[PDB]
Amino acid sequence: VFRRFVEVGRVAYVSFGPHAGKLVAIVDVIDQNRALDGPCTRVRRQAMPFKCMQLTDFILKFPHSARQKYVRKAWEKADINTKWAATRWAKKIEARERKAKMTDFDRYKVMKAKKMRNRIIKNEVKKLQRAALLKAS
Amino acid sequence: QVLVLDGRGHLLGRLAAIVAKQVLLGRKVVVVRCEGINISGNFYRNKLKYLAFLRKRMNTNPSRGPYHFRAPSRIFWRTVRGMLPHKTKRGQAALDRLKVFDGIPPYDKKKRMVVPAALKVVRLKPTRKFAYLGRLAHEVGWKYQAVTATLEEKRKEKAKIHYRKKKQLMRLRKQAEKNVEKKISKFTDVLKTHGLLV
Amino acid sequence: MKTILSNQTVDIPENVDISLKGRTVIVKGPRGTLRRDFNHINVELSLLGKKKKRLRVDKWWGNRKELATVRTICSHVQNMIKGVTLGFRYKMRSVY
Amino acid sequence: MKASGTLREYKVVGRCLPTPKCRTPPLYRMRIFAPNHVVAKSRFWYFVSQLKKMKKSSGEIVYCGQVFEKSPLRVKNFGIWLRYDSRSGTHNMYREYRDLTTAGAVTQCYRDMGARHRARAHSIQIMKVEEIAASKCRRPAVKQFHDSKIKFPLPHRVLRRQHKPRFTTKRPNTFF
Amino acid sequence: SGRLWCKAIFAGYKRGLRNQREHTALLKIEGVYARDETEFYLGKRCAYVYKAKNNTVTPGGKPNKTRVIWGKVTRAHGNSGMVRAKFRSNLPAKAIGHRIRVMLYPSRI
Amino acid sequence: ITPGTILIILTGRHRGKRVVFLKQLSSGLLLVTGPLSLNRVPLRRTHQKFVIATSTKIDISGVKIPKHLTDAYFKKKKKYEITEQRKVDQKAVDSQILPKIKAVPQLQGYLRSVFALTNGVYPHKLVF
RNA sequence: GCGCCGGAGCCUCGGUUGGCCUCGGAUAGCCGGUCCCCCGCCGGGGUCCGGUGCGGAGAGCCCUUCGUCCCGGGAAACGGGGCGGCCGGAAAGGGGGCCGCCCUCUCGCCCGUCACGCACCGCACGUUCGUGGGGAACCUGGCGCUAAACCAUUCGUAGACGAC
RNA sequence: UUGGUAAGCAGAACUGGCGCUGCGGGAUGAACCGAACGCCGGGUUAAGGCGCCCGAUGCCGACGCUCAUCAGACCCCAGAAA
RNA sequence: GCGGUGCGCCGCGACCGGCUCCGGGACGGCUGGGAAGGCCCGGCGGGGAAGGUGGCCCGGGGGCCCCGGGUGUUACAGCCCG
Repeated sequence: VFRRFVEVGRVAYVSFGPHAGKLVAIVDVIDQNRALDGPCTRVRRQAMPFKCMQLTDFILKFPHSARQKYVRKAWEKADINTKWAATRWAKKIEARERKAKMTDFDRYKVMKAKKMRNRIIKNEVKKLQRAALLKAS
Repeated sequence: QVLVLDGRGHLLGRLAAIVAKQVLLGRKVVVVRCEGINISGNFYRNKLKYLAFLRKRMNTNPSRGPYHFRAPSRIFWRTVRGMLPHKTKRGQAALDRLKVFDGIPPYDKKKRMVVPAALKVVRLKPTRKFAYLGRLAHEVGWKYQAVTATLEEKRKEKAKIHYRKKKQLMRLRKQAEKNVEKKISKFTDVLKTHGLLV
Repeated sequence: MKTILSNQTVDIPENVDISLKGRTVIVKGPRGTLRRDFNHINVELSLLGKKKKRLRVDKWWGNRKELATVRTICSHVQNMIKGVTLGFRYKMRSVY
Repeated sequence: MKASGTLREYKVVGRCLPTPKCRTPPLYRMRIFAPNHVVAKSRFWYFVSQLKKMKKSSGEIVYCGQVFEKSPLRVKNFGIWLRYDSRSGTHNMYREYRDLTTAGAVTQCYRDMGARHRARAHSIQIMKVEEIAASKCRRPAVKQFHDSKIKFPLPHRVLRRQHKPRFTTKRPNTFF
Repeated sequence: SGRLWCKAIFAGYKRGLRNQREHTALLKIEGVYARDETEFYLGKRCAYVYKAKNNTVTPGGKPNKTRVIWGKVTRAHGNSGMVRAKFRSNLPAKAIGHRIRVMLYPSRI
Repeated sequence: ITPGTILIILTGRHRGKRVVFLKQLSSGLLLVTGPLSLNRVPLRRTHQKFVIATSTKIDISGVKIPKHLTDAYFKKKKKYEITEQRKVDQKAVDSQILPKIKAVPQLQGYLRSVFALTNGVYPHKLVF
């Protein structure tokens, strides 16, 4: 039932650490709990454990003996950023960031809009309630 | 101020330390549903721990000293009394603030919280064995296993019908948004830019 | 150390049809139906291939003590399949 | 021995004072892995006092500097000949490691030997460290990393930072 | 109209193994568990609000039964959430685990 | 502290209200004044400690200020009586405030609203 | 002379500043809809479709009070306030649902136009559940009621005295 | 180091201590460690800990070891062999 | 009006000095007169392997695409030493 396998050359999202909020590819597996690149945000090659990573289901065939040049070429050829934008999780990460950095005046306007939306609920859902009561009785 | 805390698959000491920390700061705690508490170790040691507790008795008069309580709520009250300084007045106030019962009888229709720190899959390994507390209570003398289990099924059948009626209200919630989508489309776009639907 | 993978494939016949749901399988055939739970060992089952021809079992990252319990469950499954297909006839005599 | 943090390399050379009898003492070089140059030179005087007739009062230290690795990206399979002291008697071992840097391999060696056999490094010497080809490796836990076509999941995903939320309603599934 | 004060709880006093110090008070605000997160309330005033039997006068109003004890938040305590404070008069042992007000009008914004 | 921002009044008998800031006086006190219809705020002086600011900066470039008002004018003499000069000055300031706050949509509701906390709101977590 | 339901007043006391009213269990596997196909007096059994760092996200939902005049736009008139029946209701009984009506207007809420309020002029206990709990009398509508225990008198099946 | 086969036994060479000295830790404690004392306010530490009993590891700590059908929790100090 | 002493009660604000704790930024030397890092398979230019890469063969899962095992040193990719 495992869908996402740890495979050599798989794009993974870093959850936390120094490169917080960046994508990385599994270049080499040297130690049991230590992995071993992101050319888009200029991630320098270093070691990283398996705790602060969130893997995705995207791979491509390339040798691991190549340096940063062919990794950057494969990244720009595969164009991972458009698939990351099409991913539904990254479209709501920015929604959570906007909800965090929401202006209080904008929050007041959204609050009044949700008050009007709740009055629309109080009319329309009550009309569905009386319609369901007419269907039942 | 009232927190209802579930006790399914929760450890003794790990949950008890968190409850003893939160009660002394001041918060009404209702510990509910203590029947699936498991302790690490095999069935020999988890039985001989209680057997050593039975052997630690009073020789002159056993009707004055320790009492070997059979109820799991009273066992939890015993270990909370052992952890807390119950001689102090703040401990006596924590006894009034704390509320412990077995099963779930009068406010059964409430949502309850789960402490993840005392969880079995979090703390213990899945290869470890365990022993049940209600089975040991029924073997030592607690007679209300068949009384509680038949009353537990009565609230599960009521929650089966009510959640199905709660599911029926959820179809009416999404279908009402489809009918009135002409006028709320301006109200939809102002929430999608702020990021509430997505 | 923890061995990463030790697979053991089972070539079940066509007459033995199974349908797993979690760690609970059902076995049918010419005669007899037997069921057994497999929640305690916490392993991974995989019924692969078109028309369900073979079964696969996994034990990811287990040591020498935990990998020893994997092969015996395959023997119990083969004994269950033998009991469904052929059966068990035990003959025995009395001594006085 | 205080294994404070990672290890550092020090190319230490030293000799004795110029005598009126002989022109110069024979110079020697030692690559000491130590936390700092003070204990690097201390272990240098330790091994020199064990091997040759030389004392720290009648002697001198020529150079003690750090040189870095010329290939940090390339993987190297090291093999360390362990000389240690047991609680009853003295014995020797040999153990391989897989790490990029020599300092990282030596740093992992102290924690690994202290976990296995309770290595008190005050009287433990390292006589030889050398890189090994992939075919000449002995340990199966080292040789199992040599697999180009490998494809496997993770068995369990344990989560941390549970005291900061402190409350939850649904049960979180650890299957990821 | 509404609530104009956050929920702070008096936790205890600065104490060792056996001795205790009543002059330094320990406070804990609900919803913060970090030293970097409690940096916003450096200099906000605290007030233990209680009531009594006698009717004490109110500045700008009729006399009432309630009384206050003002204080000052100096700096934090511990790793995962605690803050230190010092009042004008020392609190008794009756005021253990009770609700206070956190006056935020000495602002730094 | 910039001219034109929205402030939360604290120390007055009107508290929790959202008042538009005008300018810095020569004495040192923050002269802050809301609409006479919306916020009901007169020409009142506050202090930089007692003022909590809110990041909403409207344009205040095209305004003017009279010179007859000073620090000695807004002094507590003794029975409070509203003079005829204060009403004319408040109307003259409100006539300059009026077109900008009418051009900004849904601003009069935020001005007439009052600040109040609820469950799960702590200002050190979220941002205004 | 005592009590069940609806005034002018008076002592004493403690925490408070909105509720979260709910299936189940898996954790090396689940959540939600159609369920075309069967068993079942209307629920499960599979089949399918989206999600899986969970949006059918408790890091989440709803209430939101500065007030009042007038003209408008969607909004809505089937709705809001209350009286009379019908059910649900006990592990430690809820002040819950629906329908007719004696009664009322298109006002509540979301945006535009205008006017007003002791605007108390720089320093604080404001903001609440409050027909809150306990004790005493003073008042007035509807409605019922005129009790028992102890000391002692006879008892030994009781028994130092009580006590039975 | 002597006398005893060994003791909380006796008798001797060097330093420090109770007696003449309390505080902090070691649960309670003549000798253990650190450090020695006028009365207060601020900042900061040794010895020591940071699941609760009381202030802190509630670090998004690492390496590996151990399942016991009588584990483990500290120098004095309160239990062990082949 | 100038100078000086003091308040019947409760509090707040401001500037100046001293003692502490913390945060945001900017500049410069050394190394092997730093190892290494990205840009023009950098061209010419000789050789070698395996965690065997294109391709070849063997066997089975899908109606023409993938798996495991050998052949191989560049080949429709890397790669270390001059």
